[PDB]
Amino acid sequence: SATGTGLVYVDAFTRFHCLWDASHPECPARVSTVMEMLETEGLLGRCVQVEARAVTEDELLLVHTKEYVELMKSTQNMTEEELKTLAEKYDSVYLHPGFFSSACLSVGSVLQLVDKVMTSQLRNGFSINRPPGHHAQADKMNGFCMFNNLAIAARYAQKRHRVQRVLIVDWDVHHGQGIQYIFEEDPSVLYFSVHRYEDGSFWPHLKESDSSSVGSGAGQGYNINLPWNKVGMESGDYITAFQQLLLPVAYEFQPQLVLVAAGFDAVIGDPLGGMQVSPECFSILTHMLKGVAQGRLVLALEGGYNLQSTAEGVCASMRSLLGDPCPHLPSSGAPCESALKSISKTISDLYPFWKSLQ
Ligand SMILES: CC(C)[C@H](C(=O)Nc1ccc(C(=O)NO)cc1)c1ccccc1
Ligand SMILES: [K+]
Ligand SMILES: [K+]
Ligand SMILES: [Zn+2]
Repeated sequence: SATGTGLVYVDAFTRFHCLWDASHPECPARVSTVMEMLETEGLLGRCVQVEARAVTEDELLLVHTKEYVELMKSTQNMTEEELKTLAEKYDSVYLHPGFFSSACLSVGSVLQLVDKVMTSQLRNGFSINRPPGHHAQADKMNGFCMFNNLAIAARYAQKRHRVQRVLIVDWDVHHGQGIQYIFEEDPSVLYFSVHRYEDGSFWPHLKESDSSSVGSGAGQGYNINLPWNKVGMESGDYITAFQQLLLPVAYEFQPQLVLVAAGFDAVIGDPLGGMQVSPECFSILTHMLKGVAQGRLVLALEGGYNLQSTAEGVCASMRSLLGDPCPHLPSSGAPCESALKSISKTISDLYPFWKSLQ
């Protein structure tokens, strides 16, 4: 219904895994545990089940090159040896005979929710999809990603639904450099990423993940990086960043759709992220994004590798999508010194482009 929260999940999302590393963190259990907890918590039944669809070539070509799409399509017929040889041409990816099919459904799941939200058939929605997308680039896989789910969804919203301005909020612990690159010169898609950085020590080790990368050309000012340079950030660090930096800019930008790269590798317990964000924080962060774009908010799963922590973070976000009052958080909400240093530096780099920051 018009006030409902959509949810997309298909079994195909479990039908690929790393053939040569049984301990690989990006695994089918990521999504099945999310679905099991959504059901256990009674949240799944409160959502509107939305069918997935496979992305089309023309939709992929909004972001990706024809040669790359064709190469990825050809992986469905490769032997394990051929898949490994190709995967090793990229940074931090594996391949599997079912990867391409699942990746196409992963993109399409987001597009389905964009359709329902933009036409007011639903208020908001969440795709419980893998593979993730935010590292994928125009002509290459990267960081467990084949196709850039949210970058495609943003250009799709603009082409099909005629949206003028899209905000992408990326709270995964990693920098979505793929999204940054795709929209580098584009003022119609504002990209905000908060991520572990540690002066480049943390993957993907890019100079352009620092706050000095503000976009270029017509896009100058429309790329905002908030790099953390110490581990152990908590809910108060994220909430403060949203209150001091993201919300003022978002209201000035006046987006017509908000897409969230909803990774949960910053949650306490993640084996890679190094952060200490409570899952309940994501109820608050989700709530803080519902006040722009008429609440037209679509979350899509990115990273998050502790099965329980990621499922808890998804559930906390879903409670806010469904309109349940936010929980009290035990901490005061005050940030640590390192977080404040990062927030202040990002504001210093972005102030020449946002009246709300001056
Ligand atoms: C070697 C290490 C640097 C690498 C790695 O951590 N990659 C990586 C990339 C993206 C995300 C993510 O969640 N992005 O949003 C998470 C992890 C890796 C590769 C294979 C098996 C384990 C670890
Ligand atoms: K991020
Ligand atoms: K941009
Ligand atoms: Zn991540």
